[PDB]
Amino acid sequence: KKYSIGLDIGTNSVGWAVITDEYKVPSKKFKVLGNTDRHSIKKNLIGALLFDSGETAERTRLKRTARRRYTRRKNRICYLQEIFSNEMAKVDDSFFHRLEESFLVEEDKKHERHPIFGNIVDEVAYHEKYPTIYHLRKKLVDSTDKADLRLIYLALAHMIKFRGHFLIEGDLNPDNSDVDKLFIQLVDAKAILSARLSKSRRLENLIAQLPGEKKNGLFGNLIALSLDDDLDNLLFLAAKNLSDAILLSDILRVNTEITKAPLSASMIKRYDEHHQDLTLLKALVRQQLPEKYKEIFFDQSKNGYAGYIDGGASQEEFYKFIKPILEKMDGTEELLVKLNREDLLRKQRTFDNGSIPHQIHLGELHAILRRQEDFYPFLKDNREKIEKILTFRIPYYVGPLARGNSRFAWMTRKSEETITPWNFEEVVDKGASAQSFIERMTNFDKNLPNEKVLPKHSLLYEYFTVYNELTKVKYFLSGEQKKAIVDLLFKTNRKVTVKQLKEDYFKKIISGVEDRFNASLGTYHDLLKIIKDKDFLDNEENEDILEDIVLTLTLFEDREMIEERLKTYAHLFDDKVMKQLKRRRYTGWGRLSRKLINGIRDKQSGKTILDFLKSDGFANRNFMQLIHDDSLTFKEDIQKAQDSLHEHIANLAGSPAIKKGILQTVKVVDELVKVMGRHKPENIVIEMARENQTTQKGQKNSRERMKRIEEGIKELGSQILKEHPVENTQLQNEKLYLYYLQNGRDMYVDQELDINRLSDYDVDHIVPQSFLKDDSIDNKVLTRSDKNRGKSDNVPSEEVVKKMKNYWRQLLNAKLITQRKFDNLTKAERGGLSELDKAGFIKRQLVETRQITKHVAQILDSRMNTKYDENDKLIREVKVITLKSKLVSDFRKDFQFYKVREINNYHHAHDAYLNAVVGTALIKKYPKLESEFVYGDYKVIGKATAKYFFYSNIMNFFKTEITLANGEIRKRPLIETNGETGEIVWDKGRDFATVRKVLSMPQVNIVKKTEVQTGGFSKESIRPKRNSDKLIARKKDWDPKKYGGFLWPTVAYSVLVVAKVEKGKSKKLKSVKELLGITIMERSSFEKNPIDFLEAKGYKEVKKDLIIKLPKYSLFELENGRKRMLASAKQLQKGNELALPSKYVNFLYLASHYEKLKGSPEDNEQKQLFVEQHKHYLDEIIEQISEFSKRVILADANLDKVLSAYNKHRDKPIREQAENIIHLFTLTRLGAPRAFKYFDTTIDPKQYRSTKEVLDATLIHQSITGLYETRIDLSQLG
RNA sequence: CGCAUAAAGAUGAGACGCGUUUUAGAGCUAGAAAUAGCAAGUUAAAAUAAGGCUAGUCCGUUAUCAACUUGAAAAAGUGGCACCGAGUCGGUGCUU
DNA sequence: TTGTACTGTAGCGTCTCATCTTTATGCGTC
DNA sequence: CGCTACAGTACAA
Ligand SMILES: [Mg+2]
Ligand SMILES: [Mg+2]
Ligand SMILES: [Mg+2]
Repeated sequence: KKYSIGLDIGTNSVGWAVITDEYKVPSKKFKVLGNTDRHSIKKNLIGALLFDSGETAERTRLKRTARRRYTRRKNRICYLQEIFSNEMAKVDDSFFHRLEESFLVEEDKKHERHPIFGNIVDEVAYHEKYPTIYHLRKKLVDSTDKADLRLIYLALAHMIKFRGHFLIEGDLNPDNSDVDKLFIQLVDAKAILSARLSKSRRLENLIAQLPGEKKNGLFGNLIALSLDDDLDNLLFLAAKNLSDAILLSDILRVNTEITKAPLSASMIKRYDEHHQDLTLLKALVRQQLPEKYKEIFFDQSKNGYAGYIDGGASQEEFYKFIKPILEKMDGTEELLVKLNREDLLRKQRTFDNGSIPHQIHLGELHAILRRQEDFYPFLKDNREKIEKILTFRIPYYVGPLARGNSRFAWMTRKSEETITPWNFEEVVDKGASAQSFIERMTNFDKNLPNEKVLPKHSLLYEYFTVYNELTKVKYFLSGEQKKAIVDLLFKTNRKVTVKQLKEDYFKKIISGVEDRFNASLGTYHDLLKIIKDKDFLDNEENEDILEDIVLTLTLFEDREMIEERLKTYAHLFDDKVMKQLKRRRYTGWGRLSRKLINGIRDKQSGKTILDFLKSDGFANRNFMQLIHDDSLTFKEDIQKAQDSLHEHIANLAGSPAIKKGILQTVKVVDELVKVMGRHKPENIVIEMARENQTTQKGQKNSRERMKRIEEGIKELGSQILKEHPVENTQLQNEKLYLYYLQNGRDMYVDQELDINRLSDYDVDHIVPQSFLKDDSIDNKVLTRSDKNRGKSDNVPSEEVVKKMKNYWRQLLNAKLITQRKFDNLTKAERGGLSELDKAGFIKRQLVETRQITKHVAQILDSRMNTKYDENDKLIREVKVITLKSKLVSDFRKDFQFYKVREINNYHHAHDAYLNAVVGTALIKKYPKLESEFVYGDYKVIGKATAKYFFYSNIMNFFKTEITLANGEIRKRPLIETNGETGEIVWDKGRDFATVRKVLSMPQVNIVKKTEVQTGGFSKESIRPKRNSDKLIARKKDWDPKKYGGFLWPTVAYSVLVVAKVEKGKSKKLKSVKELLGITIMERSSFEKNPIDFLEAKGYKEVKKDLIIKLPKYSLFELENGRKRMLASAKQLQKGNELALPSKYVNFLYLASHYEKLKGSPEDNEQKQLFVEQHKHYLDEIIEQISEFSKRVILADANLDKVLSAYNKHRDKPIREQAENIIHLFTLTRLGAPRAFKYFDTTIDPKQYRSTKEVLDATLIHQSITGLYETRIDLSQLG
C-alpha cells in the first residue's frame, strides 16, 4: 500500500527506486506490447535513466555572432560596390562579376579566368609590380599619379573587409604623430621605444639622458604623459602626440622613410626581409647540406618551408623544426637571432595582426581618398560615406537590427526605412533601445513580479540596507538613537566598525553585529564628494530626483546619453558639477523594488516599511518579520501581488542544461506514480549536493582575495602596492586581479606589464578551452596579446617552461598560485595534453547539478501536494525530503556497502535506493526533525561547527556500537524504536540482510535515453577536392568533386527501410531491408516527404507503414540476452550491464585504496587480513569477466590478450593487480568501446562497425523508467 | 530571505585576428617519357554551417523528443494483485 | 564487387559591454 | 556530479 521513492540526480543520470515501509523493492509483472511472443515480464522497481548531458548555449551564441559578423562584412563590401558601380561600369563592366566568380573553376566562370584585368599579361604585370596588396596600398597612399580605379577599389575593399580592432576610442592620427621625432618640439623617444616600455625604465633612462632638474616636474617625456576632463587647469598637445607616437611605434616597426602608410611600409619590410632570408637560407642549405634541400623546400609534410607555405605548419612549428638545422650550420647567427626574436621569414596575414587598430586603416583610406579625389570626382563627392562604411559599428546596447522577427532583438526604430550606416542616427532610437538593453535583462522583484527592482547604489536602497541591519542591533536601539548613529557615523565614514561606534558615539553621546557593519552609505559619501552639498542629500523633498540621478547613472554609460537624460536637472546644479557627476558610473541592481519598500503603506499606521525600520517603537521589526507579521497589511498585499510542465520550465531562466535533468526526473516521478495505480507516495527523497563544514574552514575558504594578495606580496617582499594602491572591491575585475596575482609581470614573457593598458592584454587559459571546459582561477593567466594569439589549441610550449620555471616556483611558494596551476603551467614537461587529462569530473557539472536538485525540490513540492484548506495553507500529502551526500557516503563506508563507478551503471540505482532507505529511517526515527529535513518547513563554538557536529552524530543510531572521542565504546541495542512510540523503525537484523539482498539484485532497469541528434551538420574542416562521393557539397552549385567539402556528417536518426535495389548489370529488383542514416541537413527534407526522399536514394516500392524511426541509443536484443545500442546507422554500442556480485565489489573496493582508508589501525588490519585470505577472488572475477565477455561482448582476441596479460602478471602485489582489474571493466562497460590498459599492455577497442545483425533482432521501446516496453521483432518484417 | 566575503558557472549584444577550401599569381630546361635537375613560394577574390521567407544589414548547432489510440498541433488517454525464489528476471496461486 | 581490421581525424585565440545563479562561511529573520 | 563516429587504406571472400 504505502511506499516511498528515492532519487539520485546527476548531470547524465537520474537514479530512481521505489521502496515500501519494510525497505523492500517491489517487483511486478508488466504487460508487453508488440508482435513478439512475450506478453509479460517481471521487473524490479529500481533503475536509472542515462542520458547525454545538456549543452549550454555558448557555442550556439558564438556561431550566431560569427554568422552576423560575416553577413555585415558582406554588406559592407556590397555598400562599397554599390558606390563604385556607376564609375566601374565605364572602365570594366564585368569586374565585380569576375570578382564574384573568382571561386569558380575555369569551366564554371562566365568570363576570363583572370579576375582583376581579364587577360594574362596585365595580371602578370600587376603581380610583378605589386607582390602583395600592401605594395598597392603604399603606392596609392604615397604616389600622386592617377591610378586605375580597379586598384583603388581593391585597396579600399581590402581595408574595409579587414578593418582592425575598435578598442581605441581616440583619434590617434598616423599622418604626423607617427614618427618618434616629436621630442624636439616637445622640449627622440627612440631609446625606451627600443628598450622595454615601463615606468622604472623610463625614469632611469630619462635620468640617463638628462639628470633631472625636477624628478616629478620635468615637464616632458614623463610617465604621466605616456602611461579629457583632467584639462580643468586651463604640455597637453605634445603629451597626446607622444602618447599616440609611443602606441603606434609599439604596434609598428619604425619608418624613417616618410610616408602616410606606416602599416603598409612595415608589411613591405616583412616581405623584403622574408625574400632576403629565403634566398640566403636556400644558398646556405645548398652549399652545406644538399641532402636536406629536398626535405625542407619540397616535402610539404615535414614542417619545412614547403610545409610552412603550402602545408599546414604554423610559424611556431616551422621555427622549432628549422632551429636544429640552423644551429648545426655555419654563418647563421643573424638568422638565429631573428628566430629568437620571432622575426624570421614572417608572413603578412599573421596571427598577431589583431593588435592593429582601425584608426591606421582609417588614416590610410583617408590618404588614398585625398590622393585620388582630383582625378575621380565621385570619390570626393562621397568620401564621408566611405569613411563611415569603414568606421561604423553597431552599439552593443542597440543589438540586432531586426524588424520584429528575432527573439534576440530589442531595438526600436523611429522610422521604417532600411538601416544603412549613413542614416543609422536618424532611424534608430538610441535612447529607448539603450534603456531596453538593461531593462530586458535585469530581474523583476520576487515579491512584486510586475515592476522592476531598484539599483543597488540607490540612496533609498542604502537607507534600507542600513536600517535593515541596524534595527536588530542591541547594546534594542530606539529610532532617535538609530537616527543619531547614522548621522554621526554612516554619513561620516565609508566603512564603520563596532570599535568606532563604541569610541565615537557611546563614549560621548553590543550584539547583533560582528566587528564591522555590513551596511554602509557608500553612494551618500560619493555624492558628498561630488555635489559638496550635505543639505541637498539630507533633504527629503529631493529624494525622487536623486533616485532618478542614480537610475540614469546606472542605466547609461555613454557620455551623450547620460548628458541627454541629465539635462532636465541642470538648473539645480552648476555645469562643472554635472560634468564631474557624469563620470560616476554605477553597476549593479538591488533585490527590492521602490514600491515594496517605500510606495506601499500600512492601512492603519500609514507608514512606509522604511519608516517602520527607522522607528518601530520598542518592537524594532525587520522586513522579514514585517512581511510575515499578520498584524500589518503587507502580507495580504504581497499575496495578492502573486498549465503544462513545459511551461513551468520555460519561464525558469538560467542555464538550459538544468532543464534536461529537471524534465527527466519529474517525468520519472510521474511514471512511477502511474505504475503503482495512481497512488501518491508517502515521501520522496532527493539527493542534495549540499554539505556542512567547520566555521573556521568556511571562513578560510571565504576570506578576501585582498588578504591573499597581501600575504603573497609580503612573502615575496614586493612593492607593487606602494606604487599601485588598490582596495578589495577593485579586485572584482578579472584583468586587474590577474595582474596583481602575477605581481605585475607577464607570465609568458619576462617583462613588466602596464596596469593602465590591460585591455591590450589577453587572459589565457593554460589548459585550452578547445580541449576542456575550465574557467577556474587555476587556469586563467593574464598575458600580452600576441603570445596568446600564438597559443591556439595548445598548452604553452617547453621553451617557456624552461625559461620561466624559476618564476613559477617563486610564485608557487609565495601562496599566490596553487599546485594545480603550477601543474597546468608545467604540463608540457609530462607530455602536455593526453587522453588521461581529458578524463575526470569538472566543477560545471557540480554547479549545474546543485541548480537541478534545488529546482527538483521546488517543482516536486509544488506538483505533489495540490490541495489546501482555508485554515491549512497546504496539505502535506507527500513529504519531499533532501538528504546530503555525506550521510549516504558514511552509510556506504560504515556498513561495507561500497560502490565503484567503473563496474556498471547500477551504482546510480543503488545510491537512489540507499537515499530512500536512509531518508525513511531518519524521518521515522526522529519525527521532531521532520521540519528540519522536509522541504517547506523550518524549526523556527560556531553555529556551522555545531550544525556539522549535529549532522555527524545524527547517524549514530544506525551503528551497533559507537566509539566516543575518548576511545571508549558505547552500547546501543539492536532493535531501534521511535522513542515517543514503540514502532519499529530500524532492525539491525532483518533489514541489513534486506539491504544486502537489494544491493545484490542482478536485474536493474538501466535505460539509455534515446535522443534525436541535433547540432552541426558535419565537422567544420573543409577537405580538399577528391573523386569520392562522400564529400558534402559546401554550396548548391559547388560540386564537391571539383571544390572539396565537408566530411563526417552527423546523423539525426536512423530509418529502417524495406524496398528493392537494382543490383547487377542485368537489372533486377532484389528485395532488401537495411538501415539508412538521416543526416541533419536531410532531416527536414525527409520529414517533408519520406517516400520521395527514399526514392531519390535509389529505393522503390518502399513499404511506407514499415518505416521505423530509430534514434541514437535505440535498443536491440539478440540471442543469449545480448543487447546492442544503435550508436548510428553504421555503428553499434555495448548495451548489456555486468551484474557482479556484491562480495566481489566489496573485495575490489577494499583491495584498492590499500593504505588510504584513514580510519583506525584495527580496521586497517581487519581489511588487511580480509583481502589477504581471499586472494582467489581475483581469479573468480577474471572468470566472471571472461564468461560475460564470451557471452555478450564477442571480442575474442582482446579476451585472449587480457587472459594472457593476467596470467603473465599474476605474481604482482594486490594493489596494482586490483587497480588493473578496476581498469579491466572498460571492456564490459556499457556504451562505446574504449581503449583501456593493463599493467603494461594496451588493449585496443573492438569496434562494432556492422549493423547487419540488428536487422533481424528484437527492437525494444523502453519507457522513461523502462518498466513499460513494446518489443518489436524485426525478422517478421519484409 | 536581506546585507558582506568566497568560489564555480550561466544569458544576451558589439567587434578583431587567423585557419580551411577553389580560383588568379604564364614555371624553365633535358626530355619518347615513366621522370630528373633548376627556379619560385609571403598575396588577393569568394564562401565560412546546406539554406529559409515574414526579405530583415533577420533567422538557421540551446532547449523539447520510448511505443500505440485520439488530436493540424498543443494536449489527453492506454498496461492486475499476492507469495516463493534469483544471472539481467523466473516460477506458483486468485482475478476479470 | 563486398565485408572486416587497423590506424588516423576532428576550427582556434581573444577584446569590450551588460546583467544573473547555487553553493560555502558571519550577522538578523520566519 | 563522464568520457567517438567516421575516413582511409589494406586484404579475405
Ligand atoms: Mg588563450
Ligand atoms: Mg548518479
Ligand atoms: Mg539537442
